[PDB]
Amino acid sequence: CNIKNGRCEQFCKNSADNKVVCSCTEGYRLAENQKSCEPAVPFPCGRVSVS
Amino acid sequence: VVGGEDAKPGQFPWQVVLNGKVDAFCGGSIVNEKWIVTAAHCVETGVKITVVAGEHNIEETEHTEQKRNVIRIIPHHNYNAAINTYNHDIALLELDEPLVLNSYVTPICIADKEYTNIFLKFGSGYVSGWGRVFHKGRSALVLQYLRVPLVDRATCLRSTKFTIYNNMFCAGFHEGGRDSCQGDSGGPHVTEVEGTSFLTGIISWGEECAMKGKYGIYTKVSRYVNWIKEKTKLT
Ligand SMILES: *C[C@@](*)(O)[C@H](CCCNC(N)=[NH2+])NC(=O)CNC(=O)[C@@H](N)CCC(=O)O
Ligand SMILES: [Ca+2]
Repeated sequence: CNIKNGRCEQFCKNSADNKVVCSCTEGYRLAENQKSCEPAVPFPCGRVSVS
Repeated sequence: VVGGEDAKPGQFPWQVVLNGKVDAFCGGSIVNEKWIVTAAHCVETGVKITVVAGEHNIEETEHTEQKRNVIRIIPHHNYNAAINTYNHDIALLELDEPLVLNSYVTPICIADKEYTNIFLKFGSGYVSGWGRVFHKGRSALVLQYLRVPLVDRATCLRSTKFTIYNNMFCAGFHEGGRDSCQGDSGGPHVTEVEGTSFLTGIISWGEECAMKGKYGIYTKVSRYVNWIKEKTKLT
């Protein structure tokens, strides 16, 4: 997780074999690429949607 | 907020205003549909208070406003353990009826203790509110916001005779002119992480506002995120 947060968009945790596991806050799901965080609800926390 | 700029509607959809025996006396942030986080010094008494979410201009009607009554107030249990220190300046407000989430009414994210601190240390956060736009001056009609840099602990320690606890941090500019102020307390200090904003501080106290050589003092939210999550559970 040392450099650039292990490429996790939100949270990183060091696992084993020098691998990394990403995770996301409530209202988001870990995306397919296992790094990015996708919204799982209509109005997820912390985002501007008015534009 | 002294030296900031007008927000756009929906730019800070987690921001709320508190109204009571004084209108627009403090700010807060939406934790979830039933819970607001604010400063304990805003809610010391237990007089009746109301919360307005989806607020932008406090003298006009946007038709985005949601007004709620506060039915329970939980100041942090260590607030006022020591008189006049502002240590543990954080409180939670339970609403009578759930907010309806939408583009103007959205919670702020709250990370664990570790990542909340990580985000704070990125070193640049936004503060917002309807507080005074000059020290000892008038309050804002339109929601103000300001980017403030994190200030190193030694610098902040030297800036004031008052004690800066580990539960606090300092933010602002060496040259002054830009700061949170009275009326802004309880509002958020937030850090944007790849388009997602996280709560990193609560607007708490200072010496005057925007004076050169002084900084805004904020409650360090990382130290309280476990407590926030425990008390605001929905079931
Ligand atoms: C309750 C909340 O609105 C204010 C926030 C002031 C933040 N100030 C700066 N420079 N960022 N908190 C207080 O008024 C708590 N008391 C104090 O800060 C006093 N030291 C000064 C009070 C005053 O000047 O009116
Ligand atoms: Ca309005």
